[PDB]
Amino acid sequence: SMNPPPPETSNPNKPKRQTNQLQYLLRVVLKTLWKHQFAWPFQQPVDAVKLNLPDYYKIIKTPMDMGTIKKRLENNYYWNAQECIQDFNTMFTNCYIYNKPGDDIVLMAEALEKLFLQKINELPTEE
Amino acid sequence: PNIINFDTSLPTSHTYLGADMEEFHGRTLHDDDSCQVIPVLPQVMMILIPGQTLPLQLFHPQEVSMVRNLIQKDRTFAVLAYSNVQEREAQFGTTAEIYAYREEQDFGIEIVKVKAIGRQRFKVLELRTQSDGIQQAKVQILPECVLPSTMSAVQLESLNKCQIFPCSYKWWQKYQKRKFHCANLTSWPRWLYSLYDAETLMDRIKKQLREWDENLKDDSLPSNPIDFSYRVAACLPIDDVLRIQLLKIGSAIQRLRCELDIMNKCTSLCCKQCQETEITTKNEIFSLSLCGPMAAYVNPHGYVHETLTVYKACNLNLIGRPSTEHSWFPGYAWTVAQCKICASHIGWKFTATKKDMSPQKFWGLTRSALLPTIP
Amino acid sequence: MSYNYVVTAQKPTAVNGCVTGHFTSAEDLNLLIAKNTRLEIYVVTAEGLRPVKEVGMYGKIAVMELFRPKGESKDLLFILTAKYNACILEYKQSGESIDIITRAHGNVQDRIGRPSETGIIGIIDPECRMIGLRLYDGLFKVIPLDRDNKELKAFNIRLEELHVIDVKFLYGCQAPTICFVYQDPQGRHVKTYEVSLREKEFNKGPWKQENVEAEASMVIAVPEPFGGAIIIGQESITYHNGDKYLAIAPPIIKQSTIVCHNRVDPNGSRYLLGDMEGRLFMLLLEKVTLKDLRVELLGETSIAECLTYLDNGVVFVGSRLGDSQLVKLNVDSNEQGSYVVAMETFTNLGPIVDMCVVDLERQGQGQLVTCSGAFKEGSLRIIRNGKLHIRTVPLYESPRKICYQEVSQCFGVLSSRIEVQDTSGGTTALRPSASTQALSSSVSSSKLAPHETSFGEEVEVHNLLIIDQHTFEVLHAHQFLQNEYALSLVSCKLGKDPNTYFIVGTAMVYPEEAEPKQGRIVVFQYSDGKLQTVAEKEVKGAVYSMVEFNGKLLASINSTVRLYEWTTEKELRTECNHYNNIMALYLKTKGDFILVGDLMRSVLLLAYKPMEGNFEEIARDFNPNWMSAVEILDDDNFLGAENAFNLFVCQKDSAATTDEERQHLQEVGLFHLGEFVNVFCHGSLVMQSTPTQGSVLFGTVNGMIGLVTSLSESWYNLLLDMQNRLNKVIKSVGKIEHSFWRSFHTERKTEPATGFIDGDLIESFLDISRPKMQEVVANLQYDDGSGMKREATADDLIKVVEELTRIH
Ligand SMILES: [Zn+2]
Repeated sequence: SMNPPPPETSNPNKPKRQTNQLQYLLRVVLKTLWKHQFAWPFQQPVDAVKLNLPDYYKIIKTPMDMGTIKKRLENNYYWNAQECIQDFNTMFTNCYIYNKPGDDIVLMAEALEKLFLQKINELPTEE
Repeated sequence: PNIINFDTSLPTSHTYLGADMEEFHGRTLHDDDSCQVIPVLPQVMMILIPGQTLPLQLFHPQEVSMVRNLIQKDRTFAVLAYSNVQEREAQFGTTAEIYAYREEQDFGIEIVKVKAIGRQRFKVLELRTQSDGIQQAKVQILPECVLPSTMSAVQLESLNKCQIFPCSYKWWQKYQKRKFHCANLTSWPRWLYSLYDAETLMDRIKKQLREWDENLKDDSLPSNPIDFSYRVAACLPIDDVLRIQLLKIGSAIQRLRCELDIMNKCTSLCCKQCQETEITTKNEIFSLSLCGPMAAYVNPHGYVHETLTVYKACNLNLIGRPSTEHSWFPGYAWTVAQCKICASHIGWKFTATKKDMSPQKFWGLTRSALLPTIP
Repeated sequence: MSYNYVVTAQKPTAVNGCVTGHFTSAEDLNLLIAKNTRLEIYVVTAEGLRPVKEVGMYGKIAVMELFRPKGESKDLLFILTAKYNACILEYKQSGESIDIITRAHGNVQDRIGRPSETGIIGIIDPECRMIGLRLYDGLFKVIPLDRDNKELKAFNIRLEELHVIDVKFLYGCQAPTICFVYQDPQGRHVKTYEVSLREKEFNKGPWKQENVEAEASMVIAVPEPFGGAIIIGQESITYHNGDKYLAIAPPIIKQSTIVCHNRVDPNGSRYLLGDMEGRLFMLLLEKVTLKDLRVELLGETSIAECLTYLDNGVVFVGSRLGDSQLVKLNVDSNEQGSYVVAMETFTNLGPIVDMCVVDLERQGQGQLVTCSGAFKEGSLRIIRNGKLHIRTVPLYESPRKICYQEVSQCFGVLSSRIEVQDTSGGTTALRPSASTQALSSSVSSSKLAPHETSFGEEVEVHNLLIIDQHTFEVLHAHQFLQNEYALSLVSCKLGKDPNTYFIVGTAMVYPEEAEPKQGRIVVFQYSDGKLQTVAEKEVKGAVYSMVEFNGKLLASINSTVRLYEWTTEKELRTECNHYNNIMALYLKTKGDFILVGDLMRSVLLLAYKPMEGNFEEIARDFNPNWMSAVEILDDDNFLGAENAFNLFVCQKDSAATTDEERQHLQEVGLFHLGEFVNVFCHGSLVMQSTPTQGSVLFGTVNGMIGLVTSLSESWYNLLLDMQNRLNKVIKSVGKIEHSFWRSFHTERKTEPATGFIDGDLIESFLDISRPKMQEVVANLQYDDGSGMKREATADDLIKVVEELTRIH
């Protein structure tokens, strides 16, 4: 059917703090995966109306994309780094579930996940 | 129209494919009619023409392994010309020699960007897919039918000493009258054999090309009729079946004749999905690249689009904001262009970044979405 | 699968070379003439010529020069063929048995090399030290002339000058030296090279490279005591010899370019020169060294292909465009101001461009009316057998097409003449021809040009000539429109109209328009001595061909084939069309089958559907090669002539097996003829229980005329075995393989002759001796007509060959 609303990026009732891990995830991880050339299918939520995939959101119960993660990092929505890591891994898992192993988008997602996991071991601790 | 200060060399280098590639200066050429066993690429759906630059981006591990194998061997793969694109039918094709490669690390997955060039036409004898998934092709090279001057069969032995020759329209009439004199001995006149003279056809194509490409015919265009015919065929915006018909042609004379027929007949370019929606005309075509107005380029997805550059276009909606990421013409921002009726993807609108550039804006239409049309 | 039989009914009469020397005896003066695939030797007497020998080689004579190395008693003859078969022959006579023996032979064709634009150039050093061959660009082949070189082995030398125009061996040098003219981005120059036999290389010549005239073409080696070289172009005749540099520029040669030359005096004092239009000039050298050059106009001969000075002032002029001439050169000119008087004329049928067959005199006795010659040497030729009686009707303008109309007792002939721009405005002819000396001449009326004219340039004017069949007077000469080219011509009755018409197709040709987009189809009627335009129809292209099609008009217009009906209002009405991939040049028919042909051998067989009212594609073949003429043999066979003087036959399969293979024309017949066929047409010259079925005559460029006819399977096999057995016993002139001669030879591919019986070889069985007949017939038994194997004696095959000779 039709499109669902995107995940909320801001919440005035939520506190705003800038920890070391979150500012690292913003200035390094997200920036690196952003200027990557395989990032174009993940810079925005899945437009299931245009791509004509009525069964995407039926299968993917929890959507996520890199644009939502960026808008959540910029608005200090994250409290700890675990939520951002979970958002990244949820995006990867949503991409893996719907498509068939061996498609182009699956290999691009595997590439992005490999780069993310090789940029996530260099995690600095809170100041 | 206007003028240009863009430098037409950057489009041919494909600078968007990472840093400086590992260029090779060698070249391998098989014998005519000689059979070869060549590997085929799976994702390539293009009808390749000899001399046409072909960039490719491959990320599949199987594709990268095959690319390594070819880099270590003779660096030649087979590009099939599909008559029915869906069922993987292939009767003709063209080989491609790799002349640059670049595997990129500090990158998500292992990916290789390769610049190759079409080499030799061929007929597809046998297609067999291996247990690996990659498919090999047993292939016969098709030769170039270089027919001699038609007057050599009827030349007078006395006039043999006159067959070399030391306002342009009078020189060509002198040429026609002096070279094709012996035509009086046949059943046909001189102007008829002037239609089957490779030099006259090449001059008429040069006239029709000075409309688009402002570069002189001194250095840019080759002198050999076969190379000239293939260079012209590389930048002829036509649909796929016409390109296959042109590729079937062996005699370069027939190739040049059919190309002149196309250039004189087809004037409008419409949407291939609409059939009745004019997009542009032959007049607005101009050459921003050295290889011509229409050249092959590759996107980040790895797809190949034959972009034809035009100055003006009609009936096109513009979707999205301009962007400079992975732009095939540096210093220009692309914007997706759709048909105003069927909304099919027609091409991109390239606007200049710096305000002192020229031209400030042009269009690049993909050949696969265009259809030639005569009134 | 072809089963065909081709024979030469008239030998090539065109002259492509002539020399004078001492070939038969040291005291006799011999004149040698080359007629493509024929060699004619004569002895020069006080009266004229005495025929001594005529031989037939298995190759087109490209180079023919006489020479005598120090040691022999008389001259030897060097010959090269188009297939690069080289040989050196001697004359041998013992009583009445003459036999041309082969002193040396061999093939000189390189493995790799692009044939040059100036063609084959063969020269001989005066002291007989080597033979220089110029075949490919940038490669000079040398054949040393030692006594041990009977293979004719050779070696190539590298040329830094790629575009060579002409070259000659210079007289008076210690080492063999060549002097040639070449071109480069700077211009045209002349240069000299010394050929070394010890190093197999080139050395700097006796005099350096000079810049010459922009159109410098011919080179003449001047013998002693002068030496040096004369360079002739379009505007200047210069001379170089070391320090000696002498240049003249007489205006009398500017009107036409000189093409051929010949030496008169042995020491090199006088020379004859022939130009394109047919004029003959005299170049005099004034004496130890040269003083000045002088050019005088001797007079008008036939359009000379070659010239040779005999003796006592007699000169032979070999012309491929016109008749061969023997002329006299008087000391005093005649009344009109010309030093030339014609002594004798030999017929020349080349070039034949179209022809037809008529029952003129007797009914059943066929006679051949052909268009021959070009420019002032054009003519009609009426040929009938009695060897062959040939009547000539001169036209002095170029004929192109011809057809016969019975009810009018006359012929229609398309013709073309050349005119030049008038000083005021308009055109003026060069000579009064048939179109300007007719009993009545009309011009057509327009029914539909920027940058007009130029400073006195040539233009073609086309006419349709109605010519009586009894008297051959130019009865009418209808001139066509300006810038209009006439292509096809047909005489036929159409529809329910009892009147017989002359139909002409024309194209509007302009300089800017390469492809003619405008043309006409005109229909005339002739009666009571006047021609009126009955019907006109405009078309959007060139009308390349027209055919009578069961009462309708089948016309080709560029890439279209159209059918026209003849209405009750006497108009041309379109019934159906067919739009091809190629442009329809050749059009033929049989019944409902239609054959369409392109210049590049693209063949298309179509069929008219009477119940549908449209055309349908039956078959098609595409194989790139320059064509020249096509013909339908029967329901399934289609004959054609292509590049390199070759004939071929294609077949279709009516029933066949598969939808894909039914649309293919197999290449079943191939043959190398040696002649460029220009016209095929059904007919027979013999009075009408015969092994052959069908009869198609064909005309050629070199004046040769031939006949093709189909055969049966058993007769074809028997004649092929006869050909093999006759090749194994007959001695070839120059020792050239018969199969190599008849092999379909292009520069790209070579294949044997299949589906063809060379009628000349089968005919030559009657000339040999009876022991050789018993040699050939020995252990035959290839008769597969009854079903088993029947034997064959000598008399059987004698009668068979006699009946095979009784068809032409
Ligand atoms: Zn559209």
